[PDB]
Amino acid sequence: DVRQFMNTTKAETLLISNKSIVHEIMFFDNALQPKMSSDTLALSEAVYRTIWNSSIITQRISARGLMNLEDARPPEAKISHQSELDMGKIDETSGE
Amino acid sequence: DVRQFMNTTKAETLLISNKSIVHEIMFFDNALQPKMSSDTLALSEAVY
Repeated sequence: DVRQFMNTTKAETLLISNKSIVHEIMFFDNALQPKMSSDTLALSEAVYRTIWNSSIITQRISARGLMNLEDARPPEAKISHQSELDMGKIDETSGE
Repeated sequence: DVRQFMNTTKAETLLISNKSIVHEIMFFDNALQPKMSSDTLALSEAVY
C-alpha cells in the first residue's frame, strides 16, 4: 500500500524495551512490481531496509496479486493452498 | 503530435478535384513509440 505504508519504529528503539512488550511492525511487500514503461530513466539511488523477519510470517496470505504483468501468470503470484478449499462430508452426529 | 494531429481530408474528396489543385495533407509519424508499461492489457482493435 505504498500510498498508506507507515514507518512505525526506527531501530534505535527496538534495542530499548523491557523485553516483554510486543511491538507491532508494518511490513511492506512489493514483489509484484510492474516493469515500468521503457521510457523512464533508470533510477540512481536505492532504498534501504534494516529489519528482517527471522521466521515465517505468512500463514494468513490466501492470495498475493491478481495482476497479469505479461498477460499471463506473474512468475511469483500465489494462489491459495488446496487445503483451505476442501468441502468434505460431516459426520451426521456432531457436525465436525 | 498525437495531441494536435488533424485528419484534414477523407479520401472521398481526393477523387473529386480539377487535377490542378494541390491539397495539403498532415502525415502522422509514431515510429518512436515507447513500449508501454508491462501492466496494460494489450489492445483489441487497431487503427486503419
